[PDB]
Amino acid sequence: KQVSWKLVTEYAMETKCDDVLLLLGMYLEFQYSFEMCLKCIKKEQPSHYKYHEKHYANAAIFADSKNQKTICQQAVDTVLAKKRVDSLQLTREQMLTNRFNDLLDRMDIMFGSTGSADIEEWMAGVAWLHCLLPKMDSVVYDFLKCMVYNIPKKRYWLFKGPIDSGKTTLAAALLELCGGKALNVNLPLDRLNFELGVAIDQFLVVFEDVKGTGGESRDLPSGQGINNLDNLRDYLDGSVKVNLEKKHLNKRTQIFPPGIVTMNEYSVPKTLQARFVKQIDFRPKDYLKHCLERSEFLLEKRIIQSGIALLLMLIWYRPVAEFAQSIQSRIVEWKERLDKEFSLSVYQKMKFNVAMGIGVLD
Amino acid sequence: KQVSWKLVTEYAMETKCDDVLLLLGMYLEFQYSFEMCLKCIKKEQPSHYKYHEKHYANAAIFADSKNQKTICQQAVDTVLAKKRVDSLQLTREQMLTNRFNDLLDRMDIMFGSTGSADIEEWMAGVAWLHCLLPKMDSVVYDFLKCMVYNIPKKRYWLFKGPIDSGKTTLAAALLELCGGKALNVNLPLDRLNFELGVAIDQFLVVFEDVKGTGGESRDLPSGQGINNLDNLRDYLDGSVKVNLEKKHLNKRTQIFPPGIVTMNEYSVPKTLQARFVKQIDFRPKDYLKHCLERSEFLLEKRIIQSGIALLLMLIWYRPVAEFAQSIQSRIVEWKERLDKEFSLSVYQKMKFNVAMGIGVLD
Amino acid sequence: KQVSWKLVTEYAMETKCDDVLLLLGMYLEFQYSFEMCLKCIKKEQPSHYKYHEKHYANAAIFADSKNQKTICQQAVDTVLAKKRVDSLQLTREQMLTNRFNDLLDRMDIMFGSTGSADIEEWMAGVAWLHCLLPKMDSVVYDFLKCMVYNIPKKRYWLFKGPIDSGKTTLAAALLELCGGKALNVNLPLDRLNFELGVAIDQFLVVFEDVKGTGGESRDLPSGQGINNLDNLRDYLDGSVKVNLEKKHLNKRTQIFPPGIVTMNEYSVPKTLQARFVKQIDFRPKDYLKHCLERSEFLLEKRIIQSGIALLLMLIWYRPVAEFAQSIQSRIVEWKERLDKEFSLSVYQKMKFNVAMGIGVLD
Amino acid sequence: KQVSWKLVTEYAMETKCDDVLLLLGMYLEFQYSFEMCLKCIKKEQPSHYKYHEKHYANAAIFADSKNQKTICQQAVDTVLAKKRVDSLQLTREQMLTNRFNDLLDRMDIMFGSTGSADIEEWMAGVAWLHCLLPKMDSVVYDFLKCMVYNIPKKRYWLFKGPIDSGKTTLAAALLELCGGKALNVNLPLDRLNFELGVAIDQFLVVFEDVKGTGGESRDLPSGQGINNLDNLRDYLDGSVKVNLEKKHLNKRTQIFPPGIVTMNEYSVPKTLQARFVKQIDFRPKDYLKHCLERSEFLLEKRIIQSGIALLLMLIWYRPVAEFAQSIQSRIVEWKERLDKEFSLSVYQKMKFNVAMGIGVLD
Amino acid sequence: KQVSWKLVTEYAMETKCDDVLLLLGMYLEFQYSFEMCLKCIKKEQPSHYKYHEKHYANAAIFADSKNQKTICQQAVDTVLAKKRVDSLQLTREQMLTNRFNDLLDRMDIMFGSTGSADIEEWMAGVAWLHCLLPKMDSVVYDFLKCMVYNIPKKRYWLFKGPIDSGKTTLAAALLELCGGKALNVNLPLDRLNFELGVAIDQFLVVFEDVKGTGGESRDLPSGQGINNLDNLRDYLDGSVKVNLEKKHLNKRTQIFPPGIVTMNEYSVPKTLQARFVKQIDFRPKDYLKHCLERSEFLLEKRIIQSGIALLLMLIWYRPVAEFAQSIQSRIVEWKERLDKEFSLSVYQKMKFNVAMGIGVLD
DNA sequence: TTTTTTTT
Ligand SMILES: Nc1ncnc2c1ncn2[C@@H]1O[C@H](COP(=O)(O)OP(=O)(O)OP(=O)(O)O)[C@@H](O)[C@H]1O
Ligand SMILES: Nc1ncnc2c1ncn2[C@@H]1O[C@H](COP(=O)(O)OP(=O)(O)OP(=O)(O)O)[C@@H](O)[C@H]1O
Ligand SMILES: Nc1ncnc2c1ncn2[C@@H]1O[C@H](COP(=O)(O)OP(=O)(O)OP(=O)(O)O)[C@@H](O)[C@H]1O
Ligand SMILES: Nc1ncnc2c1ncn2[C@@H]1O[C@H](COP(=O)(O)OP(=O)(O)OP(=O)(O)O)[C@@H](O)[C@H]1O
Ligand SMILES: Nc1ncnc2c1ncn2[C@@H]1O[C@H](COP(=O)(O)OP(=O)(O)OP(=O)(O)O)[C@@H](O)[C@H]1O
Repeated sequence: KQVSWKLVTEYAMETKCDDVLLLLGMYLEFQYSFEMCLKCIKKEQPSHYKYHEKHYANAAIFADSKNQKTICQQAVDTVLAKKRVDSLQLTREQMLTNRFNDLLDRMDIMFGSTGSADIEEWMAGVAWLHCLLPKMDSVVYDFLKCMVYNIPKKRYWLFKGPIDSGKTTLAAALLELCGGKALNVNLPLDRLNFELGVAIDQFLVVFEDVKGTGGESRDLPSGQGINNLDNLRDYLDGSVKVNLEKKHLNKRTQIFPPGIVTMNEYSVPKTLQARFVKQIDFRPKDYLKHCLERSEFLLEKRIIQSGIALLLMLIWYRPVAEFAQSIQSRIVEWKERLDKEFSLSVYQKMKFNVAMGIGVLD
Repeated sequence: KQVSWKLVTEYAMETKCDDVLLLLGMYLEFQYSFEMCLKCIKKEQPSHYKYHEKHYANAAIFADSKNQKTICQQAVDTVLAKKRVDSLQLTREQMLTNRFNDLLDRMDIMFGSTGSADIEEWMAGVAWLHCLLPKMDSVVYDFLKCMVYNIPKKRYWLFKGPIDSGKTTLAAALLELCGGKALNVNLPLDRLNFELGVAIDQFLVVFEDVKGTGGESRDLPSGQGINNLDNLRDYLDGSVKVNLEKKHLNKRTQIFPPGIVTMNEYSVPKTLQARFVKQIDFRPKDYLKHCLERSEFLLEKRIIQSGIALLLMLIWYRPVAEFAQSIQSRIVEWKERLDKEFSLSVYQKMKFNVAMGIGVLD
Repeated sequence: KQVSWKLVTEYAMETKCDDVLLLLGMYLEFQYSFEMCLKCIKKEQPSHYKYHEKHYANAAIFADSKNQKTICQQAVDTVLAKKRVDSLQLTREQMLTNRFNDLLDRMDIMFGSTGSADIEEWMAGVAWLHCLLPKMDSVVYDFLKCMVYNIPKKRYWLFKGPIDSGKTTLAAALLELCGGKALNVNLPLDRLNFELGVAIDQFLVVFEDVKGTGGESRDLPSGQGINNLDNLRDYLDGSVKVNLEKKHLNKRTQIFPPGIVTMNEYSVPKTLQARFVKQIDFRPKDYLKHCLERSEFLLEKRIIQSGIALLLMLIWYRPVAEFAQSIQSRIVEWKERLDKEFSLSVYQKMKFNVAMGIGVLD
Repeated sequence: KQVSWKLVTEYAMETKCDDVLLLLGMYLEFQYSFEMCLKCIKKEQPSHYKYHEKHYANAAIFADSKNQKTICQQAVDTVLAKKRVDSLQLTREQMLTNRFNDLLDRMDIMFGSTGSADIEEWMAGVAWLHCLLPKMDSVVYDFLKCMVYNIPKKRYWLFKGPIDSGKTTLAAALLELCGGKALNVNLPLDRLNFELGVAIDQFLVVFEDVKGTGGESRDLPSGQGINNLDNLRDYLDGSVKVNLEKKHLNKRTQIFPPGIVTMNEYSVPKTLQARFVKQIDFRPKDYLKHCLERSEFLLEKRIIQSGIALLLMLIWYRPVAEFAQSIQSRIVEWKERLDKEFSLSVYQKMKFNVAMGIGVLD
Repeated sequence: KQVSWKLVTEYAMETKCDDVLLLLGMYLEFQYSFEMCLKCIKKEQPSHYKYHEKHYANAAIFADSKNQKTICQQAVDTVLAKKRVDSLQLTREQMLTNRFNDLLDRMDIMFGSTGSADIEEWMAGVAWLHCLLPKMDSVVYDFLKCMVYNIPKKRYWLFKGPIDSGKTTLAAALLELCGGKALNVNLPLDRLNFELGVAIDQFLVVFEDVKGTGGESRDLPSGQGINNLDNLRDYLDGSVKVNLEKKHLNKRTQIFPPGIVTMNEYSVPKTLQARFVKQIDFRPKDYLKHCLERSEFLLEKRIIQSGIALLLMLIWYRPVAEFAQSIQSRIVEWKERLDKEFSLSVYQKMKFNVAMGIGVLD
């Protein structure tokens, strides 16, 4: 009798494993009897204990195969092919739908029976989120939908604001919920051609603060950014496809993704200003600085800039109807838990602790 | 009959051998009758003499095969696969506990009946090391915990200061203890691709005497070191995953390992300086040299570079409860052996001899 | 009937051959009847005529095979594996002891019945080198010890002197004796990657006339030498492992071997001066030149730059007890043969002639 | 029935062919019925017409093979393997002897009945060459001895003179005589890596028209050559092996060949001047020009470039004793043939014509 | 039943195809029923309709093969092998004779019954070209012989004159007639290396439009080319071999091919002037311009660009004895066609019209 | 796939 290549391929699909070594390693673990399997008994890892008993007979024969890496290479191809199909076929909303469902799986397990971070800390995370600026959940929801629609011109917001104003901290966090990258335009125009290639295939993008050419009138350093960006008419508009470039590599073309421009409190051409839907001046805030100094568990469990923290803020504020239609069930199922475990008073109290800069958990 | 690839792969696992040439050479030694094997008789290498009798029959049949490198390739991939599975599943504490078991097994041999090392010399090494900086064991205990907790923007400590001030000496001992990697960045910005590629699946990394720009007024030549350092601060923050390269293999994404950086008293952008929890500056002391000059077996046997010396130091200084739980059995067993073999007065004799700059053994 | 891959592998072990083309070429020669083999009758190459009769029967079947390069590849891998195993398990003293046995075997051939070398001419070379510096044989013993002990950051010797000072000549003989490699560093800082990759598993290295800067004041055209080397301080220090690269191969990690650097009298950053444990200064001396002019067979046979000549010097000058215990047997036979073949008065007649700058022989 | 790979290997060996495509295309020609082969019947190519009839039957079966390029690859390997065996085992004298045997075979064809060459035209070339420098044939003999002996730091000859003075003409003939390669060092310092790679296994090399810097007073266009070349001083000296590189290939290690440097009349750094064992001035002369204008069949047939011309000069001038012992038999036969063809008066008449600047013939 | 690899190789040989994909695609088309094949019925492409009926049976089995690309590779190799045999063995006269046969085959189609060309319009082309220079037909015949004999120094021709005076038109037709490549030497000196790499194995080269320096007074834009050419003396004189490079390939060594240089009226150094056999002056002539206006089917169909036009000019003007002896039989048949198709009065009326600057046809 | 080319 012989290895079923089919069963190996199922496991790769189910785990969504797409590293051949990782697939090989884990599947070999099943070769011992599941009947006594201590990893199963300890319930350490679902990717093991959910599967061992089913795969056991096949894994034994797999361990005797002389061909093992070849089996795994085909299985990894299957998962990569699946991704490339979906990546071409599906809508931006379907794509965001799936990423929500993915992060809602981390929501599921992180506070599952292992509880390996206390959900309450993430409530305090939500508190130090929603303090930041007016209606912060709605400002998120608005900018999120703006980026899903990817409507031409209506695509770029201007995060003005000085040093440590938090703009980078927030925009970086949002890319967990979506994926993307940040960019540089202060490096001179000969380099810029290659800098632009970093935007390729990004679901979202962001820009570094312009060291704007005029900013040293404000004593804000003047790299090439302002005149560079003011000249890049289409890229912001996303009206048509454009070419993009990388070292040692050929050109490619697509519509240039939507995004964010951050800056310090720079001077700007009215033409470049006309490229933006919004401008906001972020600022450091005197409660918030001391509150973080007093609330550092939010940094320790890596809460603050997690998409999971944005996801909770979103789940807490936003109506079920505002979410991806089928996932709305899962949204109810978490509105259940979050409002079950946490009163509005502790939530309000936590926000009031920020409202006085005292440490959030109290 | 035919080769058991299974028996080959077991040896590769139990040696934890992960080089295909090394494995091939090793296994071919077993083709002779262990009945006369001089290496067995000499008890020359455990990786041989423990296994020769068991594998002899299979090695004879292996010696005739025409597939020999292919057999070894599959066996090596099994070992790499095991590492990759541990890499993602284990806690950083669990990793460290494994690492310590490996070192303890080696010490069991080194000071065993084979006994090629004598612990008095290594204890003199401990004395020299604990003399090198105040409360050395305690500063080590801090670094270990910091490295296990892996707190972002706090993942790195920097050593500054003149040559021959021991920063390398200490880095070497810690790196052996942790099983990290050294890395270089004083290099073409592009070629960092595979260099950082080595950071795949490592607990810890070290960057050596990396070059500032300016300070050549003090005979410190400018170089790409500090450029590449103050660039890549995300790798020092560690809040961010990076995709890492190897030849003829996929790129793989992970959080970059935490680490140590070292320099002489170069220039350093404050933007980079922000990343380091401790930034300690190392400077020479001469009585150490006079001791070394009189104690040169310390350097000749590289004792003061070994992580083994640090582990001996931690056994001597730290409470049993400060160790990870499972090994505390072995900790106690070694504390017995140390405190049995050495009075404190012997350790005093050593340590004042060190401080006095006289030969430690006396 | 079929090819024995085993017999091929033995021949590669026997010859220590490790180029697949050289292996293939030489094994093919055995296809003709050794009974008639003109090369055997000439007794021209030992690696042929020792083996032809044994391998003839298998070579006839190899000559028909369709796999030939594959059979040779496996054999070369077996030899390379043996090197890897030895490199990881021998003491440096055993490695050197093996190297000396190989040279002694060549000497047995050279001065054997085939006797192509004249031991008088070779001993004249010993007199010339023993004259080149004070206490020459003592200096060689010091260097050997230093390379065997391999004390970290006490690992490199610097040779300085004007052109035709003889520093290259001395370095060449030492390099043959220990079997290192020479390397160039007066080079662009990128391709150093594959250049230094040659040092993998080598016992010793030499860097040549390494170009400094500001040298035109002394008519030394400046270059990248000193610039590059004061980067690689760790490679000199040998305090930690480093990663070495080859084409189509992933990096190998190991300590970088000890060695020698040669220098016309450029400037030196003391960051670099710190790492040479010793420097020797060389001077042109015209009477040696007159001797060479009258004694051209020294150069034509390259005698004065062969490690064979250094070995003969050591046999003449050093106690038998200084040699590693096993070869002391062979050493005694060569001491006897030398004392038989030369009176001291003949050697004194030579050293006198060398001092006079007359042709060595009279 | 099946293809004899052995017969293909024989054909490759006998034709000394080492291009897989040329070997393939050649062997395929034999598949047509030998008895009609117009290439045979017109006696156009010895590499065809000697072999077609022998190889015919196997060529027909080879034409049907599904495996054709694999068969050719194996055959080409054995030809390459033989070259490497020879490179490591022949004396430099034997190499030159073999090279001479090959040219002498070509001369048997050129002046055969099938031979198109006019021996009188080729002998006219020798007259022109013997005029180009004093004691021309003695100079050739001295150069040959120098190349055979390959004495370190006494290995390189420098040619200089005005443009149109004869220098590359003479270099070309020596290079065809000995075999070797020309190289251009007036380059950026990076691609020197692959440029110098060409020297692998070569006997001679020639550096072509190395450019100095300054001396544009003498209308000399400046370039990298001299300053660049002075960095490679050890490649000239040849005291020690060096490492050489080809595209997509690992570094080879060997001693860098001896050879010739050509330039117009720049000045030379005496670090490099010291390395030239001999220097030859070339000067324009009117009678050579006027003779050559009236003797253009010399140029039209490339006579004065070609190694056959230098070989003919040596056969005329040098004693039989000076040739390596085995070729003395063929040398004697060629001497008889030449003396039978040309009286001394005819040769002296030619020389007098050249001196008079009339066309060589009369 | 089996695929015949032989029948594929015959098709590849007969089509002279040497792209695997082009070979593959065309063979697959034959799998459909030849008897109704629409492409056959249209007589659309000779590479198809001549062959479909023959290969149909094998194409059907080929369509089921699992080895398809492997079969094609071996076939394409056979075509490439034929080219290298030819390149190394044919005389330059035979090369040209082959090239003419290819053009004559295309003309048989073009002016066939299926032939879409009009022999009258193509003869109008010849009338215009014969007016472009005095003695045009003799000038071509001289150029061809100069290329065939390839006599050193006597190798290169210079085309000179104002912009829009036809020089590149004539170069292009000659380049099509002989086969060859254009090259641009106006580059900086570094990239010239890969540029000249294009010349490998070519028959002719054209140096397009080399820019001088100065003559900006005459509005001529300056550039490197003239200086670069003056630095390539040996490539032009073609007396000795040179090394040539391609991307990702090792160098090859050959005589650099003969060719043409073209320029506007820059000043030419005498060093460069001496390199050229012949200079041809091109001048604008209004009557050609007004003729082209009223005869633009010449331009539209690219008639005056084509080597096919020049071949017709040779056939009309040259005696049959001037052609290579084998093709003289075809030449007579084409002369016979042309004599039947045009009286001299018809042709001379066209020449008169061109001299009037009137449209060619009346 | 890298290496080489590109990049610089
Ligand atoms: N309101 C705030 N007041 C003070 N500190 C803050 C505030 N918000 C965030 N921070 C802290 O400051 C860090 C830096 O913030 P961030 O980089 O996002 O600011 P920035 O405005 O984009 O800065 P810069 O203009 O200097 O690039 C944050 O990661 C957080 O630790
Ligand atoms: N504080 C010290 N006092 C005296 N000797 C020291 C001291 N620290 C190190 N050494 C000696 O200096 C030599 C090198 O030590 P080490 O490489 O660790 O220093 P370093 O400061 O890291 O040097 P570098 O800057 O060259 O890397 C060793 O011989 C070591 O014993
Ligand atoms: N001390 C000496 N006195 C005189 N002649 C010497 C001396 N040493 C070497 N020679 C001569 O100089 C030649 C070259 O010697 P060597 O290459 O070893 O010198 P070097 O100083 O290392 O030179 P370089 O800097 O050119 O590499 C020797 O072959 C010998 O002919
Ligand atoms: N000594 C000479 N006197 C006169 N004419 C010469 C002389 N030597 C060569 N010639 C002519 O000069 C032509 C070019 O010679 P050669 O190819 O050796 O050129 P070069 O300028 O001397 O060398 P290079 O190009 O290497 O600098 C010869 O083909 C011949 O026509
Ligand atoms: N002798 C001529 N007299 C007038 N017009 C001409 C002549 N030769 C060419 N033409 C016109 O010039 C146009 C371009 O010709 P062509 O491209 O050969 O010119 P060129 O001067 O050789 O160009 P370039 O130097 O830019 O490559 C032709 O299409 C035709 O219209």
